Amino acid sequence: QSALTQPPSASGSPGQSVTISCTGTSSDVGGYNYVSWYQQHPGKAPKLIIYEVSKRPSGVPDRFSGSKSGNTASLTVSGLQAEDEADYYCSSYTSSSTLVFGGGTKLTVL
Amino acid sequence: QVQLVQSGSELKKPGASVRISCKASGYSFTSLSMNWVRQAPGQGLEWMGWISTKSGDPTYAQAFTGRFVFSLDTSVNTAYLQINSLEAGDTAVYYCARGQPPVGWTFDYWGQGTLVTVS
Repeated sequence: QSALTQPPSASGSPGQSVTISCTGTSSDVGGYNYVSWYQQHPGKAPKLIIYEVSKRPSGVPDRFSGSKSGNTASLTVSGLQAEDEADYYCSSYTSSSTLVFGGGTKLTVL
Repeated sequence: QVQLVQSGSELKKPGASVRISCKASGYSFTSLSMNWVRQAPGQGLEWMGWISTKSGDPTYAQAFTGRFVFSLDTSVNTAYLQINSLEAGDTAVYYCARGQPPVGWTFDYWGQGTLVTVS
C-alpha cells in the first residue's frame, strides 16, 4: 500500500545479475529524477546505493547501477556477492514536496 | 567522516511521551536538512517529514501530523523527535537521515535507528 511498487523478493546466484523494479506515477518516479535506492541489512541502518536515478555515491562498487523508463525505475546488481543479500528500498520526490518509499524487495543470494 | 548517532532503545507505556535524539558530526549540522523515517517491525520505510536546521521550521508528513514534534539544539548539533500520546502502533525503529545536498531528497547518511517499544 506504499506509493511506490517493488517486487517483494528477488534471487540470484553469486556472479549473476538481478534487477529490481520500482514503479511509481508521473507525479513522483516519472516526473522527476530524484529516485534513490537504499540497501538495508535487517537490523541495520539503510545505506544509500543509488541517487538521482543513476548516480553512485563514492565507495559503492560499479556492480550497482540504476536506470529508469517511463514511470518505472530499476536497480541492477551485477556480479552478485553474498553480502548483497539484503532489503532494497526505492524512494522518490513527489510533486507534493514529499518523499515516498517503495515497499522494499528482499534480495536473496543463493 | 559524516555520522549520525541516535539515542538508545526505549520502552514506554501507552499515553507516555518519548524523546529521541540524533547527534550529527562530520559536517555543518546547520547546512543540511534533517529528515525522520519510521519502520514498524517487518514493514517498510515511511517518511515522517523533515526539519530545517537553517530556521528550525518543521514540516510533517500527512500521516505524522498531531502527536509528533521535530525540534533542534544546533549548539550540540542535535535534532530531536518527540512522540506524544504513545500507542501500540508506535512500536517501531525511528531513523534520522540527512538530506543530501543540494535539494535534500536523497538521504546520504542515516542514524543507526532507535527502537521504541510501546507495551
